[PDB]
Amino acid sequence: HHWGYGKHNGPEHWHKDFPIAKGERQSPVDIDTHTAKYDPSLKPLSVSYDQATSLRILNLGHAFNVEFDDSQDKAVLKGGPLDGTYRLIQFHFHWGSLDGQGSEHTVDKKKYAAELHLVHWNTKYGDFGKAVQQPDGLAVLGIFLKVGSAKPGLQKVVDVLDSIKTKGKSADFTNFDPRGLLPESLDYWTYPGSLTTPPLLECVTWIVLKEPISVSSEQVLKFRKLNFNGEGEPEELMVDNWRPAQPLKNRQIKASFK
Ligand SMILES: [Zn+2]
Repeated sequence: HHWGYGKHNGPEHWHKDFPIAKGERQSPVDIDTHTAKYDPSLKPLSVSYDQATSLRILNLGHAFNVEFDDSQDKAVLKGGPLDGTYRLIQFHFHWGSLDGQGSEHTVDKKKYAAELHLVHWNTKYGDFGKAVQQPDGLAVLGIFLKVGSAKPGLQKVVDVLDSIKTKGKSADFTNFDPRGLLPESLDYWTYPGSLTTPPLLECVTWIVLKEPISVSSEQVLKFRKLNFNGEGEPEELMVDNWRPAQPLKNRQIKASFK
């Protein structure tokens, strides 16, 4: 018995086991485009994924993760509001049961069908485990997905989902290029936040891209065929694995554009 997205263990219940859920810098948040402040000090994002090495895709019960080799600076994120080098460790998605919901962050209260999270950790802290204990330990790149035309670079992920339908299943997933998931523009908003799943640590510097990337209804449909449960257990479709927007409180959202 643990946390999930059901009516008995959903986000509204998380605070009982993880008190930080009611913290001062929780994520996600609603991005108000008119209150967001343009900051000329912000440098362009530097995404170096040319040497990225994917290893495995895994169903972790609350979503599926596509893991990368982070033993060296193969795939890194620099620039933007960041100071230092952050290594890509995984990426995953959150999606809904309907096309009108699924994203965690919202833009002027607008919800997207899904949201992609590329997680990177600050190399100065050695390893992911130590990084999550620091205020500038992680740097998550968030990308919105809207339903429209299909995304060629996502199909490879879509095709292997059948092999990791239930919790605990994993499959080799090599030579996947994450560059195929990026929109044309790298304009972004940024704010200090947390991990949107337990244990909800406030160690994150969020970089949410303004431009969404389109996926077809067929591609999103296959996401909805995954199961929260493990094999041999009652089937529960993996849908609506998103946390609602949290209070912004004493925080300012900055934009790299105007
Ligand atoms: Zn996420």
